[PDB]
Amino acid sequence: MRTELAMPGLQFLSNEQFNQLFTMHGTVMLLFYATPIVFGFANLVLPLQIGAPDVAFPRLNALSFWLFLFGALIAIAGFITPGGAADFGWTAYSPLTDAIHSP
Amino acid sequence: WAALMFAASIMVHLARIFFTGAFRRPREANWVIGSLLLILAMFEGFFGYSLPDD
Amino acid sequence: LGLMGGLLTINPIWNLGPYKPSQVSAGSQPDFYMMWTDGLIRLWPAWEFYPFGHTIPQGVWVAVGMGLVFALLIAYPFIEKKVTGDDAHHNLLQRPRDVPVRTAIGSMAIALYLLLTFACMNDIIALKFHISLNATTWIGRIGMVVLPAIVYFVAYRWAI
Amino acid sequence: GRPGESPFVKMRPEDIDAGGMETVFPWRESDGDGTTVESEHKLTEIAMGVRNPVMLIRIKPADMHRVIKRKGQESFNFGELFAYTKVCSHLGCPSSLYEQQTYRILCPCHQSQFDALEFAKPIFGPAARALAQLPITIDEDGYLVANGDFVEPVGPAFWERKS
Amino acid sequence: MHIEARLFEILTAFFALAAVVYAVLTAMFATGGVEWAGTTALVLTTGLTLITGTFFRFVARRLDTRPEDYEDAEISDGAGELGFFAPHSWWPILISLSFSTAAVGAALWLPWLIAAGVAFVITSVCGLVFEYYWGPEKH
Amino acid sequence: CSAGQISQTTTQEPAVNGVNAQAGQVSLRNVHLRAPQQTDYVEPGTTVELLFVAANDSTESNKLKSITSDVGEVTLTGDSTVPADGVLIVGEPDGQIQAVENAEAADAVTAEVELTKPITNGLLYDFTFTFEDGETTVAVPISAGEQPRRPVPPAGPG
Amino acid sequence: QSALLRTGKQLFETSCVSCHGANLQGVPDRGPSLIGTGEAAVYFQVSTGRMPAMRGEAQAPSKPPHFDESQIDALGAYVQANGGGPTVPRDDHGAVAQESLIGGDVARGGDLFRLNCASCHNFTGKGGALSSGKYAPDLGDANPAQIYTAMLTGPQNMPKFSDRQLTPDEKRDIVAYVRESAETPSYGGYGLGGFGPAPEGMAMWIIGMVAAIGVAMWIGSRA
Amino acid sequence: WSDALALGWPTGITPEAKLNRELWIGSVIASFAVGAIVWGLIFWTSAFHRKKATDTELPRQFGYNMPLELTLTVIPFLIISVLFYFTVVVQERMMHKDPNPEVVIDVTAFQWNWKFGYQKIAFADGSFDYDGADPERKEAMTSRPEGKDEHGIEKVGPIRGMTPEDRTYLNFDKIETLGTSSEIPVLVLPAGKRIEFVLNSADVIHGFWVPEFLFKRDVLPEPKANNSDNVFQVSEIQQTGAFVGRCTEMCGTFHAMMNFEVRVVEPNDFKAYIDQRNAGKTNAEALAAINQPPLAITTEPFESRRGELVPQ
Amino acid sequence: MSSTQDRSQLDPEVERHTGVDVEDVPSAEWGWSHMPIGVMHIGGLLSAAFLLVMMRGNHVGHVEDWFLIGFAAVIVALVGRNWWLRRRGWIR
Ligand SMILES: CCCCCCCCCCCCCCCC(=O)O[C@H](COC(=O)CCCCCCC[C@@H](C)CCCCCCCCC)COP(=O)(O)O[C@H]1[C@H](O)[C@H](O)[C@H](O)[C@@H](O)[C@@H]1O
Ligand SMILES: CCCCCCCCCCCCCCCC(=O)O[C@H](COC(=O)CCCCCCC[C@@H](C)CCCCCCCCC)COP(=O)(O)O[C@H]1[C@H](O)[C@H](O)[C@H](O)[C@@H](O)[C@@H]1O
Ligand SMILES: CCCCCCCC/C=C\CCCCCCCC(=O)OC[C@H](COP(=O)(O)OCCN)OC(=O)CCCCCCCCCCCCCCC
Ligand code: HEC
Ligand code: HEM
Ligand SMILES: CCCCCCCCCCCCCCCC(=O)OC[C@H](C)OC(=O)CCCCCCCC[C@@H](C)CCCCCCCC
Ligand SMILES: *C(=O)CCCCCCCCCCCCCCC
Ligand code: FES
Ligand SMILES: [Cu+2]
Ligand SMILES: [Cu+2]
Repeated sequence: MRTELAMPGLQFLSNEQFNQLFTMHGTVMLLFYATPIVFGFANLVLPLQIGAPDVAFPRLNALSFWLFLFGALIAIAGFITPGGAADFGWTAYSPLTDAIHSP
Repeated sequence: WAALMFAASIMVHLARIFFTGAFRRPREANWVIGSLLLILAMFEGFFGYSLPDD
Repeated sequence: LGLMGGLLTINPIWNLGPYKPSQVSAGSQPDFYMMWTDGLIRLWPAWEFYPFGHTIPQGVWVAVGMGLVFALLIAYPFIEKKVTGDDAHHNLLQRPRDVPVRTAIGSMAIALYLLLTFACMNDIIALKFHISLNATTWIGRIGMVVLPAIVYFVAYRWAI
Repeated sequence: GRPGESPFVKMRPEDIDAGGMETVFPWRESDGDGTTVESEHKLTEIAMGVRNPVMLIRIKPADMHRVIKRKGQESFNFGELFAYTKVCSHLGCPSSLYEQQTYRILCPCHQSQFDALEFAKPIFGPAARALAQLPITIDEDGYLVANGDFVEPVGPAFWERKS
Repeated sequence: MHIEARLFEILTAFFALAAVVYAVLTAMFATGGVEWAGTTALVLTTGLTLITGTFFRFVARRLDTRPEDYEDAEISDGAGELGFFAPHSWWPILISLSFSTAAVGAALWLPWLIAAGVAFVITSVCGLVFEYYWGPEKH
Repeated sequence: CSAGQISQTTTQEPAVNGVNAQAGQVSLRNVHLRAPQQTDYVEPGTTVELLFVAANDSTESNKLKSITSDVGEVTLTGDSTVPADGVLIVGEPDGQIQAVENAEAADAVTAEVELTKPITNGLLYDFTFTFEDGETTVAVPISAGEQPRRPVPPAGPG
Repeated sequence: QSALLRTGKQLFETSCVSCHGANLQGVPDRGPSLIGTGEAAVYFQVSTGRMPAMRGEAQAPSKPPHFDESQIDALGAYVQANGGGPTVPRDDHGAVAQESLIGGDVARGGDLFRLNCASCHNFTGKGGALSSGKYAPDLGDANPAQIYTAMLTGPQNMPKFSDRQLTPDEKRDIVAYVRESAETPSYGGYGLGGFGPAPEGMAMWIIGMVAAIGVAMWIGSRA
Repeated sequence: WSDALALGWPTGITPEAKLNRELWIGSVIASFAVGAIVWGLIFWTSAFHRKKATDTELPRQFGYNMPLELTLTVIPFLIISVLFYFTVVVQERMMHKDPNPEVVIDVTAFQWNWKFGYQKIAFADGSFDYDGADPERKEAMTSRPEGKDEHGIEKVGPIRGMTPEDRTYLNFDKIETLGTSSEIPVLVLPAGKRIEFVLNSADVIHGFWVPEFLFKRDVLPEPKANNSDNVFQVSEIQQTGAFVGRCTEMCGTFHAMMNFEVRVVEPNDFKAYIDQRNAGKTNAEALAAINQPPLAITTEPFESRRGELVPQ
Repeated sequence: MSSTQDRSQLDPEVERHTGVDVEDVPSAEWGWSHMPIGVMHIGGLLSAAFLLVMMRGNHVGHVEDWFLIGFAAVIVALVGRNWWLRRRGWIR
């Protein structure tokens, strides 16, 4: 997105390819890097910081990581599809998201 | 369906024997004839579902 | 087998009209056991040789591939004994984890077989799971040398 | 698709329209309708001919300028009509799938695409030889007729080929 | 668990106040009356925190002061038998994979891959739950 | 990345028989010839009609449509200077609806050509459409608008 | 009709002039010109919903229609008046014909389907894959008018079947076969989609083989 | 100094924009003061390095300064309260909703371009007996007597008896300045008059921004049904000339291609333009007739080509 | 407690004195555990060569060739890293 925006023209990106980029950049950074890494740090030191040996449900927190990983991957999987990832921004506003728009 | 299960179970049996080493020194000829059997089953199903001109 | 013969439809030849050379469908797959041969046909990259006034079509490539597959499968125990050196009379099996190299090789071979089997189904995979047909073909082409190696390494380390 | 009687009917260029594909067969006047017993065997032979079926494609006049032509196949096309063998050059399945506005003849058996705009050369998939191009023209009354025979063997390749 | 319950009690008080004020100021002084989305969300997050705080308060009254809650509590006071914390298990990854196969089946509207992902999820959840209860094989 | 700068859907011509000639300020769309042929050729001396739609691209106009003639002596009956950010519809392609009981300037600029040369369906015949802005060869096709199949004689086996 | 033309124009001006420029001329590299496409093309495309299209990609996917039958007719009439071209079939009353398009012969329709349609769609009208991100969609959603108009106007990478190429009787037979194959119950159990080898092999490996392996694990003893 | 300190705010062209810009200048002044003091604190405590002279003695280790906490938690409250009071008084002039607008523009914003209707014009000085078009608004009530079933269903419609594809909320007008992909629309407005904008969207939510108005509003599909005050007024527009306008939301692929113009001309120029548009003429023709450039001068149409490296 | 320890005497027959050791593969004596590193290096190099060679084909596409180049490059990079590290004694 930054390389494309350097020059006024559409040098190497299409309109919808760019739209997919900020959609996935916004969500990946928030929902697949920011929100899953607070629990990455929590799992890292929170039991240590309260003196506990482990988390309350240590098989559950294992499931949480794998749900994060595989849930994240299938969102990224939009790219491999011919259409691409989600056009609508990270916010994914209603009318633009329905089957009519961004099908 | 029996043909499909025949092929699938031959494949699973081959996996079992190969991974558990049920072929070395003795039973190596058994593995050989089993491989021939798997190939024959493959081509048998090939001719089978090809039998009704479709 | 009877339950599945009842409840699940297999080969609706009535739907599949009579053979005519001019007619064809989009699926065009063989049963899952020949699906790996068909996938090899699909994935192999259209390499044809033309000797002096002759042609060597891409079919020979897949034919030789099948020949090699069957030869290796038939001759594995002798290949394994030549490589390792063990001709001892073995009556006790060994857990697949206890033989990392052989379980790794078997995992690699199963990965290649699955890759070919799904390459044969790339048409329906592309149709249902929205992935371009060229993308599926080239995923198979690259994987059939990448995926076996990845699965070999992963299986070896997993066994250890 | 008429069940048995007059299965093959003469054809005219006007029948197809730009971006149209029609499967055609080599019908002779002697191979009349299937009413007679003598006929309906010639017609069955025509239908069952492995190398018989051809696909006639009406190249859009706008895209007619993108057409490249093969050696000795430059005059084969009749105006904007191109007749290519349906049998895929690799293992002989029909290449019946046709994509207009892309001009790609796709084969379902092993996903090989041939660029109909150019001589039907394979631009993807296992196929390595272009589909044979049938010379076509119009006789008296305007009916489409082959202007000759394929200048190469049409089915899938084999050892004794390219000479 | 006095502080643990009081945290949620404070959250409940604040969220109830927010829901009430939002409902009032949206019923009047809004373009189209009550918003009915923010109002419901605020009411039921008040309900979330209220349920949690009520359970925590019940437990606080049911349990005597734990060493954890007790200032000046020695380590030996809490020293004892901690309960069962699940050791290594490979069922969580299978549950995640099954739920991912149901999720892709929902995304790409494939009833067959939804049906199988759900079967897959049932199987893996059963495996996880029965992991430490499957008695020895009886032959 | 089928959605990139080169995508299949965007770069598609209309699924119509008429060709498109964007050269020049005025763009020619669905330009074809209504020349119903009863035999191999449409013999010279018969009048066939020239359908197309001339759409103006710029509002600053190119409404002249001077000659647009080629081999065949194309004549524009009821000629008018229509294109001003709009469409000039020379004829009535099969299926065309008049859209009103009355009409403007009688025929809507019908273009008709006395062949002076055989033509047949499937061939492309060059026409030089020349507006005051410029001239462009279009290579017009022959289109059978909505006529059904002409009954071919039944075949006698031999 | 005057008011129908006006309504079609108003819908066009606030729906598609950004990619099928006003005057129906196509926007270079955004959409083709609609001159000559006709009313049938508009009906099929908008009714299937493809046309309120919000991306340029390998193929325009289907979607819920953005217009009701009256607005579809208005847009089709507008496009037909501007360009002039194929018209959607209609019944005696005037509504788009649905049952009238069911050809009497189904064997002939199936033969024609296999020769022309199954080439890419399927043996029985399930979907098919195409070169680069394209695909022939399943026909089970399409109604007889939609199938007929799809043949009449090659929507996208689909050959355009004129009435001369496929006489309306042949198209009616093909429509009858499509609807019959779509609405016909699978004899012999659950047809796993419509593709034989691949869904059948997966169902074997998942249903039959897991059953067999689980039963073997029940009977035998782990060691 | 004001322009530099406004952080790239275009000097407003309407009193609402002027007042909003003044509020922005004040807010930026306050924010920069707070930032300066806090950054000074940070760069000062960065001077409390671990001096080598610090022997085996740790710092005061104080923490928990309740009076200081109270001071620094009451002062920010007062600061934000002053900001909130200024914000409320400024927001009061966000839509005064004057019941006597001088020109009403029906701003329809469809998929990737604009359309301006000129719903009504009524100059306070006395002129412009003009109105919009009540016809052309056709509903989609699917009130068929019977549906697929035999009887009883008598379905009226999904929502309030109407199908989702209704477009009755969309209002139409006689003078429509529709914007084509190759011809950027230019809504021409009279200078010095009260201009109301009735905002609507044909297909999808998107935005309407005139950077020189220092104000934007989200054109919603059905604002009245969504409980949205789409309509908004501008008391005046002093400066004349052409001002670019963007779409300030997400619309779809060609979201960056929705640029339009607002051309503020003199009231007499607007008289001539509206008369010559009532006479059959396009927007460019009317602009040329009133002797003003026809094409959007602040923004050229975007190349419909998907990009630079596309082979034409 | 309800488990009995296992005594196993499997017939053995390379003698494992060279190659891999139990510290690296605990069950070295129980089965084939060592693949010569040369085999894997040459296999990776030939896989990269095959990926590069697939660029030569009847495809007008170019992202395919670029994907082949990338995958071959990473394969060659891994093989080179492994070979260099083992040459230097697993350093850096
Ligand atoms: C364990 C043994 C039991 C085996 C299952 C046996 C189930 C018996 C079902 C009852 C008797 C047979 C019903 C036959 C009537 C019938 O056929 O069933 C269709 C449904 O079909 C679907 O959608 C699927 C719905 C989802 C439920 C079934 C899913 C079961 C799968 C998961 C089993 C295989 C395992 C694969 C594992 C996958 C995971 C792999 C890792 C329903 O009609 P419809 O939906 O409209 O079909 C469309 C035409 O209309 C339309 O034209 C046409 O164009 C199509 O669109 C067509 O779908
Ligand atoms: C068994 C599966 C595992 C395989 C393991 C091997 C892993 C290596 C994968 C290699 C990936 C190779 C991708 C490249 C392939 C390639 O070269 O094709 C391209 C399409 O690029 C792409 O999307 C690349 C997508 C790559 C994503 C790969 C995802 C891996 C998944 C499959 C892994 C999950 C496996 C699940 C296991 C299930 C277990 C089952 C038990 C271009 O086609 P096209 O579409 O025609 O593009 C035209 C423009 O070029 C042109 O400008 C423009 O004008 C247009 O014409 C445009 O169409
Ligand atoms: C981290 C890297 C980051 C790289 C990220 C770059 C992403 C940008 C890609 C596509 C943007 C949309 C444009 C879509 C159109 C393409 C642009 C173009 O036109 O570029 C000129 C020619 C083709 O000419 P053509 O007219 O397309 O026609 C042709 C036949 N007719 O290609 C060229 O030389 C230049 C190459 C163009 C793209 C190749 C990219 C493929 C994969 C790169 C490496 C994968 C690594 C895998 C690692 C394991
Ligand atoms: C880019 C967004 C887009 C918009 C929005 C859009 N179109 Fe199109 N239109 C296309 C493209 C691309 C094609 C050709 C490829 C395709 O149809 O998939 C096309 C083709 C068509 C066709 C078929 C042309 C043919 O030759 O078969 C019709 C009919 C049509 N458009 C009408 C409409 C109508 C009516 C609307 C508004 C209700 C509309 N379009 C909105 C882009 C669009
Ligand atoms: C040995 C392993 C065998 C395999 C793998 C196999 C496989 C198959 C398959 C898959 C079919 C297709 C059925 C269909 O499409 O409906 C088939 C058909 C058939 N098989 Fe076999 N078969 C085997 C053995 C046999 C035997 C021993 C006989 C005779 C005793 C036999 C007789 C037939 C016949 C007559 C058909 C034709 C049925 C039809 O056209 O529907 N097969 N076979
Ligand atoms: C060697 C093996 C290891 C990899 C080595 C380093 C691998 C490093 C890989 C650099 C890749 C560079 C790409 C450059 C793009 C290009 O120029 O061509 C543009 C093309 C036209 O655009 C596309 O078509 C799609 C491009 C997007 C790719 C989506 C892939 C998403 C993956 C998901 C489906 C999840 C899969 C699970 C994957 C699970 C793995 C998780 C890490
Ligand atoms: C069309 O099919 C897709 C268009 C998307 C083009 C832009 C892709 C951005 C890069 C995504 C990164 C994927 C993960 C990389 C793994 C190393
Ligand atoms: S049969 Fe045509 S590509 Fe193989
Ligand atoms: Cu916008
Ligand atoms: Cu918008």
